[PDB]
Amino acid sequence: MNPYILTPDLNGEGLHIGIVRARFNEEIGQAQLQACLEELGKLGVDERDVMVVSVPGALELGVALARMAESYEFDALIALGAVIRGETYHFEVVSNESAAAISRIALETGIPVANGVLTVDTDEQAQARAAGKGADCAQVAVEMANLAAALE
Amino acid sequence: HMNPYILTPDLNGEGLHIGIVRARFNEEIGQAQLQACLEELGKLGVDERDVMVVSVPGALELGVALARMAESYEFDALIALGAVIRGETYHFEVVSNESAAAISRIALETGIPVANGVLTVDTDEQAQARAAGKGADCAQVAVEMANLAAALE
Amino acid sequence: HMNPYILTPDLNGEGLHIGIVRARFNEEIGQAQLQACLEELGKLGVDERDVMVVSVPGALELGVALARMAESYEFDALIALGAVIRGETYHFEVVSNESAAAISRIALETGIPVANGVLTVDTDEQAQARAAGKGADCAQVAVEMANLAAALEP
Amino acid sequence: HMNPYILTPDLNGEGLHIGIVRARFNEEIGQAQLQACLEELGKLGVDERDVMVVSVPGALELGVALARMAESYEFDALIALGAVIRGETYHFEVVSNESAAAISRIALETGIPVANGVLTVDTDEQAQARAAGKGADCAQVAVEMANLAAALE
Amino acid sequence: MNPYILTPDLNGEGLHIGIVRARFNEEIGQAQLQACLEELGKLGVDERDVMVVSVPGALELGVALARMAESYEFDALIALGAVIRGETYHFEVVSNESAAAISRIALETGIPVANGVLTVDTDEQAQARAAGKGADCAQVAVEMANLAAALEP
Amino acid sequence: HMNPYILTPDLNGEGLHIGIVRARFNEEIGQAQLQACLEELGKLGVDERDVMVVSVPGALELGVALARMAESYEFDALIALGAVIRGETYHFEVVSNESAAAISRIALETGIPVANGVLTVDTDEQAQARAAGKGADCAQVAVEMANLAAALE
Amino acid sequence: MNPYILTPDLNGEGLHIGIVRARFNEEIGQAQLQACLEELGKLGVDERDVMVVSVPGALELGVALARMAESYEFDALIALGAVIRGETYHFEVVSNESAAAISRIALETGIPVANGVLTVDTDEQAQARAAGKGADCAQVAVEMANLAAALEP
Amino acid sequence: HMNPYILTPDLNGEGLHIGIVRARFNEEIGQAQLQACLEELGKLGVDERDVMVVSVPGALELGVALARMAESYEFDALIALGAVIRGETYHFEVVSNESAAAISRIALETGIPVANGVLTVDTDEQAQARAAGKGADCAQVAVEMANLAAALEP
Amino acid sequence: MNPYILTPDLNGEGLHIGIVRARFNEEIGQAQLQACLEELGKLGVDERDVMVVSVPGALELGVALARMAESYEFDALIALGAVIRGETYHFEVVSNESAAAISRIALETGIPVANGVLTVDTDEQAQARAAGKGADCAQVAVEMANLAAALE
Amino acid sequence: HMNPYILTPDLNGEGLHIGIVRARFNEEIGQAQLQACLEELGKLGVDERDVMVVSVPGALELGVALARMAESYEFDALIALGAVIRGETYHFEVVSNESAAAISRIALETGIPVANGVLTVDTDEQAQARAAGKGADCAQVAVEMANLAAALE
Ligand SMILES: O=Nc1c(NC[C@H](O)[C@H](O)[C@H](O)CO)[nH]c(=O)[nH]c1=O
Ligand SMILES: O=Nc1c(NC[C@H](O)[C@H](O)[C@H](O)CO)[nH]c(=O)[nH]c1=O
Ligand SMILES: O=Nc1c(NC[C@H](O)[C@H](O)[C@H](O)CO)[nH]c(=O)[nH]c1=O
Ligand SMILES: O=Nc1c(NC[C@H](O)[C@H](O)[C@H](O)CO)[nH]c(=O)[nH]c1=O
Ligand SMILES: O=Nc1c(NC[C@H](O)[C@H](O)[C@H](O)CO)[nH]c(=O)[nH]c1=O
Ligand SMILES: O=Nc1c(NC[C@H](O)[C@H](O)[C@H](O)CO)[nH]c(=O)[nH]c1=O
Ligand SMILES: O=Nc1c(NC[C@H](O)[C@H](O)[C@H](O)CO)[nH]c(=O)[nH]c1=O
Ligand SMILES: O=Nc1c(NC[C@H](O)[C@H](O)[C@H](O)CO)[nH]c(=O)[nH]c1=O
Ligand SMILES: O=Nc1c(NC[C@H](O)[C@H](O)[C@H](O)CO)[nH]c(=O)[nH]c1=O
Ligand SMILES: O=Nc1c(NC[C@H](O)[C@H](O)[C@H](O)CO)[nH]c(=O)[nH]c1=O
Ligand SMILES: [Cl-]
Ligand SMILES: [Cl-]
Ligand SMILES: [Cl-]
Ligand SMILES: [Cl-]
Ligand SMILES: [Cl-]
Ligand SMILES: [Cl-]
Ligand SMILES: [Cl-]
Ligand SMILES: [Cl-]
Ligand SMILES: [Cl-]
Ligand SMILES: [Cl-]
Ligand SMILES: [Cl-]
Ligand SMILES: [Cl-]
Ligand SMILES: [Cl-]
Ligand SMILES: [Cl-]
Ligand SMILES: [Cl-]
Ligand SMILES: [Cl-]
Ligand SMILES: [Cl-]
Ligand SMILES: [Cl-]
Ligand SMILES: [Cl-]
Ligand SMILES: [Cl-]
Ligand SMILES: [Cl-]
Ligand SMILES: [Cl-]
Ligand SMILES: [Cl-]
Ligand SMILES: [Cl-]
Ligand SMILES: [Cl-]
Ligand SMILES: [Cl-]
Ligand SMILES: [Cl-]
Ligand SMILES: [Cl-]
Ligand SMILES: [Cl-]
Ligand SMILES: [Cl-]
Ligand SMILES: [Cl-]
Ligand SMILES: [Cl-]
Ligand SMILES: [Cl-]
Ligand SMILES: [Cl-]
Ligand SMILES: [Cl-]
Ligand SMILES: [Cl-]
Repeated sequence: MNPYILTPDLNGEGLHIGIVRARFNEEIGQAQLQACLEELGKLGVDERDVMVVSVPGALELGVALARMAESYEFDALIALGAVIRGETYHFEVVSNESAAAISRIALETGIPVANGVLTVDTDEQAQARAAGKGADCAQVAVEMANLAAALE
Repeated sequence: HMNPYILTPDLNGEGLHIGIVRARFNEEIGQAQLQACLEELGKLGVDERDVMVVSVPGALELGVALARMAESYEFDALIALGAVIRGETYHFEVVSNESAAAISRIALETGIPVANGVLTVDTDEQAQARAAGKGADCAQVAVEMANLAAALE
Repeated sequence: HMNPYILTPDLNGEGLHIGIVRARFNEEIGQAQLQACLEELGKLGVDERDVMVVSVPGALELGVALARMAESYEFDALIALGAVIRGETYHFEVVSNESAAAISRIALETGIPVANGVLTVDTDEQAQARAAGKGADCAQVAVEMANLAAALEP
Repeated sequence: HMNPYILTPDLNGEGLHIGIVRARFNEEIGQAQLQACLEELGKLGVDERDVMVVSVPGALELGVALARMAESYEFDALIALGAVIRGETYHFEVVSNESAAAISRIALETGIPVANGVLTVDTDEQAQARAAGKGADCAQVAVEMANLAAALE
Repeated sequence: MNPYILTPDLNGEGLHIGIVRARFNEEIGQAQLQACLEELGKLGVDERDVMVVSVPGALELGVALARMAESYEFDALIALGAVIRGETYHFEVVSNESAAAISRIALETGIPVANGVLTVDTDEQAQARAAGKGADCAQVAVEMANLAAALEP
Repeated sequence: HMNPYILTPDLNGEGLHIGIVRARFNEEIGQAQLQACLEELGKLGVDERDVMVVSVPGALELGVALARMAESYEFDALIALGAVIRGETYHFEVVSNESAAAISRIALETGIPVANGVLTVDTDEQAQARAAGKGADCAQVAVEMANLAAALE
Repeated sequence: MNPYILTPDLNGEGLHIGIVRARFNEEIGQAQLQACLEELGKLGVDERDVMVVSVPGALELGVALARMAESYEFDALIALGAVIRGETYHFEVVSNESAAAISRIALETGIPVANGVLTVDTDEQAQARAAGKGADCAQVAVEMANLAAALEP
Repeated sequence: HMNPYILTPDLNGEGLHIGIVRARFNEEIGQAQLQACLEELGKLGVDERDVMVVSVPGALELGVALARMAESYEFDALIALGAVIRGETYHFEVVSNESAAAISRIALETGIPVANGVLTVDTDEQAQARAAGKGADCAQVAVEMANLAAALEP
Repeated sequence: MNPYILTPDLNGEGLHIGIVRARFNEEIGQAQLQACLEELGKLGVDERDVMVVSVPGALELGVALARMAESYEFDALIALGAVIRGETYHFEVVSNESAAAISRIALETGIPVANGVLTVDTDEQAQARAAGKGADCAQVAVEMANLAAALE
Repeated sequence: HMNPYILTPDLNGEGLHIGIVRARFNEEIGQAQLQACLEELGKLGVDERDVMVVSVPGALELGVALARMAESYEFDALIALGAVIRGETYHFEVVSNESAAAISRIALETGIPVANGVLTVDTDEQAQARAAGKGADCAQVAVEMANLAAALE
């Protein structure tokens, strides 16, 4: 059985990307954004075609991402930030709701939203993953933007 | 090097209209949160004539109250205050989960940012230690996100 | 000094119409909750001719019953009663989670406040210790939130 | 004392139309549930010519099947049967959670009561001990909630 | 009691199937896809009626499956991939959200979506389940496509 | 192939001296265990005049009583009976852990085998289902290990 | 089968009891001690044969009980106090170590030690159990002192 | 560069005397473990005339049996076999913890190495997947540690 | 019923106290020791009668405390330090074993050992508790030293 | 101000004799630990002619080996190296707990300090990240505690 397999497309030329960065544990999101923007340029995304906004924390990602997607000016969005466990169930609540809103936005608007929100126990874990997750989200935004076009 | 447009955060509260719903379970906690919240709003330049404060019995009632205030579209941003403090039963998880989920749902479905200032902690001492800080935080979240929602409309 | 408008809570039940859905699983518990609830509503000034009480097998059936009562808009506020008591399986988590989630959803989507009086406890004794208190609590939540919904309605 | 109107439960199945979706994973369990369920329905007065039974591979497929049967509005109430038995992985939580959540969502959005008869247990023995009881329970739930939904319309 | 029992139908002739393969832990999804396609052919599905696309990870399944389903080019969909626990709560988040989106799409569009995303602690667990889960999802997609047809007015 | 000496288990109770300490917390359970235990001992050939039965308030008191009976060396093997049923607190873990650990320590330090028949369950129903079986099991364990300890001396 | 059954003996006349009361959450241990002493008197224990000492917390019970037991001035000992969960794993550590030491002392010295240390999540749980646990420990100390005598050559 | 004395592992079983205690709960598992164990010992050069095998009802009885065999000092090393498979209760934790603790204690207090081949798993399939491997592993542990105890004995 | 109740005695005059401080998360044990020594002086303990030693981490407390107790030069010992959860089960192992050894030493030698080893999830929790636990352990060492005398 | 005698840590390894037992399960990990450990010992001044290194199959075998080396009293301090990496079963807890407990018991009962360098981690990546550091740490622990044991003898 040899069906049609759509080959992934990582060509960023012409894409419009939005990025919302939660600033809680700011050093983490900044490292993610530096890696993220850098990778987007590598993929061919124009610097003039990227908007970056920031919010206080991960629970504010939903409302900001929702607007940018509902504008339909963007082929794909990226959510950045870090939830680091402290002393309370607040970690579970934030991790759960921020990810759930990122899922909901992509389903209801058709705009892919790369989920680059870390959910980790320690500062060191977030530092170890920051740059990697940032560049990954750049590749997710580009690829899924192109995949959404093929399916419209 | 990549130099895109970065929208600078705007913490100017002049002219903003804020609604606040305070869950009263563990009342000393929410009262401290509201005292810190109102004070910080003033520091940010929000007029006291432009702030409405209502209260509900507990965190599970935040959803229905916040839903009305948002759907009226009289408010640029909302704030939820309160404290879920673990006792002896899975009720702690249920309340923490559902109140936070409704705060999330309201912001997404109406476009009105809702700062989530409901604590979810194991002990009274944890709630006391975080009350004032979380109140002031919610002041800066409401103001900042109110401006961001306008800038993206 | 910042002094905003503070809407004062209103616990006057005169004229309110309240619906109550009582899950019958662990029936002794819900019956005790309902006895405390009705008594407190009367104390708050709710007319007994303005209270409707229905019952369902268990907490997972509360969603559909409450959903109908709210969508009729005959009620100013609703109350959910019952008890999920942990046994031997993850069924406890499932029931606790889903019944509370439906109570939340109904209030959000219809604007009708729904007091959540469904206990989620490990033992019969915990449910007995909490039954009457939670019942009266739900009475005060229904009255207060019914009035708050009025104050915020166009 | 306070004496309001108490709607007494009605377990008369005469004339009701019932749909049943049986998940077949751990087939011995769902089959045993269905035997108890159909028997109880008959005892309650439900006509066999007014009952439809379909089956799906597992509990995660219950949502889509139940969604159609409810949206057809040929049925006064539906019943979901099956068993999620913990193995070695978080897959147990995933299936338990989603199947139950979908059963909830269908009942809320269509008004058709859906009895949740999907067991969520750690061992085969737990499922066997609960099969027949849960089947008959779901029969009584479908009838009662079908009549209650009628009384509120 | 002998009611109407709709018999399962595993005839894939004429069915149109979409497959979204998450590539995180790529060896797993590849083994799932080989097993899946092989089983579909065994059931009589034409290769000219199957589309396969891939996404980086399980959190991208939602948006991809959503478009394919809303196009109504497909009688049923299949999600493949593997979430393997590492060091952080990210495992729970991904397992939870990917499964919830697969559930949501099937409910809101009526298109069955076979959930073939593994949620396991170790690579060895994923390797042991890969092929089996791929073929299972083939049988689920075919069966549910036929069940959806039987229930479409 | 490799064929070593395999000591075959010996379940002949003739002539053995058995001690039994019955914890009385959740008395219905331990009483039911003891009825099954004494019966099985008789079936195995143990003389009733060679069995001693004592009882203590709860599982945490088993250690000191069993310690004396073993240190007297009047008994070839001992049996501990009782039931720890989870309630509302970490007390369940504490009792389960210490009673079992003491049963282990006594057998190691004195050489007298101690059958552990203390259930550690979440619910009364679990204890009831396991009572008789665990009683007879402990009877077979006492006899077998008594004979094995003799064979090694 | 009718074996020799040593009947429990709750006659406290002539028994010598030592009591070590941990003072952390002092209200709890005080209520336990009032209930405990009252019950001992009811059982016939002379007040001139009871010694009560106190330590700061449950981790100091071990060394105090150890000395009193090794003196062999006491027929049985009683440990009172309460570990109430706060914000950290310290709760498990204290509950675990205090109970393990109470177990170890009784095994190594032969002196029964009633474990009356509560291990609970909340102050309310400790208050609800305090008096009951105090009286229970009285009955355990008396009964086990008599049982130890019956088993002493 | 630091080069100390490294004692090389010694897997020669010639002349060793091995004892094996097999818990029979979930009997198919322990039987499979023992088949793999005996086979590997033979491969390592252990004489079958120098191996003793006894069995106990369950893992909680391993302590007392192993204790006697070690205290006799007829054995250079011992092996514990069996499987604790989680069911419905905390009994799984208790048995897993106590059987391993006794295996540790016996080796520490007597100097006789005791290979721990008691599985502690959630499902029958996990135990089947691990049975033979763990059996052969325990054979190599018994031989190797028997020789290491000799190299460190006065 | 009015039995003999031994009244607690917090008079430190003449007592000999040993202190073993685990240095992992050093700032914590130092704050504990500053509060601890200060309280001992308040209770009447001679500065010339206190020995303070330190070990790398909490798992080394057992062997050091064991020697000092087996010398029988000390009326009571104090263990200080902090186990702060990171990313692994190492937290449970260290918390469990360090506390278990502190219990074992006191039982087998008769020398009370105040357990001042924190077992917490975050640096902030340890900072909040350091001084309190230090002074508490001083009062535990004094009181239990005096209690051991009455029972010899 | 209180100025007592503070014994200064002594990290001078000249003349010390160290034994090392390396568990070989996940061999790459223990090998890296030993490479870092030996190097740091040299930095501290320990003669290579005064170090013995042996290896065992896994962490559960560390106890019996370490016990001999300590009881010979040829060594001023010991070091245990290895890695317990969680897989699919409660075996991870058992091994982590028992090996650490034996390392503790040996040091207490023989007086020979034993640095515990056995990792207990969820993933291979965690073990790799900590190997070299933990090896060097154990070098400084062995040296420092060897000197402390002498100073207190
Ligand atoms: O608390 N920890 C975190 C956090 N809290 C703030 C939260 O997102 C929100 O801003 C407030 O609740 C106000 O709405 N936000 C994060 O992004 N990461 C964390 O680790
Ligand atoms: O119970 N604990 C809490 C709580 N329970 C009440 C609940 O929110 C609701 O008011 C009732 O169930 C009635 O609907 N509400 C809180 O805000 N914090 C708590 O800590
Ligand atoms: O099982 N325990 C409980 C329970 N089970 C039944 C469930 O709510 C429902 O009736 C069935 O799933 C049928 O749909 N219902 C409760 O209210 N409390 C419990 O403690
Ligand atoms: O795995 N265990 C179970 C299960 N898995 C299959 C799942 O429901 C679904 O059919 C597949 O993911 C395909 O979409 N389904 C059950 O009903 N019970 C179980 O115990
Ligand atoms: O990290 N582990 C996994 C994972 N992470 C990536 C995630 O799904 C998503 O693609 C990114 O967050 C970008 O949005 N995705 C998986 O499918 N399986 C895993 O095991
Ligand atoms: O509490 N639950 C239980 C229990 N508590 C009492 C305990 O064993 C002891 O008797 C007291 O602490 C007095 O020393 N004892 C049991 O055998 N089973 C239980 O389920
Ligand atoms: O912290 N909580 C508790 C506690 N801490 C003190 C501890 O027992 C000990 O006295 C000190 O660590 C000094 O050695 N002691 C208790 O009896 N109950 C608690 O609930
Ligand atoms: O129950 N499960 C198991 C078990 N129970 C019996 C126990 O070891 C002992 O025989 C009795 O307590 C009698 O003393 N024994 C095992 O080896 N594996 C199990 O999985
Ligand atoms: O790792 N975390 C901690 C820790 N690790 C080191 C350990 O005590 C010991 O020194 C080594 O295992 C070497 O023997 N020690 C602490 O006192 N607190 C911690 O939080
Ligand atoms: O299984 N995982 C591990 C392990 N198992 C083997 C065990 O220590 C012992 O050798 C056998 O049970 C035989 O006695 N040993 C380790 O050092 N690390 C692991 O991660
Ligand atoms: Cl790619
Ligand atoms: Cl926090
Ligand atoms: Cl990484
Ligand atoms: Cl800012
Ligand atoms: Cl509570
Ligand atoms: Cl809304
Ligand atoms: Cl939206
Ligand atoms: Cl803080
Ligand atoms: Cl009020
Ligand atoms: Cl159950
Ligand atoms: Cl209460
Ligand atoms: Cl009925
Ligand atoms: Cl599984
Ligand atoms: Cl929704
Ligand atoms: Cl609805
Ligand atoms: Cl049952
Ligand atoms: Cl089939
Ligand atoms: Cl729907
Ligand atoms: Cl047999
Ligand atoms: Cl309890
Ligand atoms: Cl011991
Ligand atoms: Cl021994
Ligand atoms: Cl059973
Ligand atoms: Cl009695
Ligand atoms: Cl003993
Ligand atoms: Cl080898
Ligand atoms: Cl079980
Ligand atoms: Cl394997
Ligand atoms: Cl005091
Ligand atoms: Cl760590
Ligand atoms: Cl504090
Ligand atoms: Cl140093
Ligand atoms: Cl494993
Ligand atoms: Cl030893
Ligand atoms: Cl010692
Ligand atoms: Cl690190």
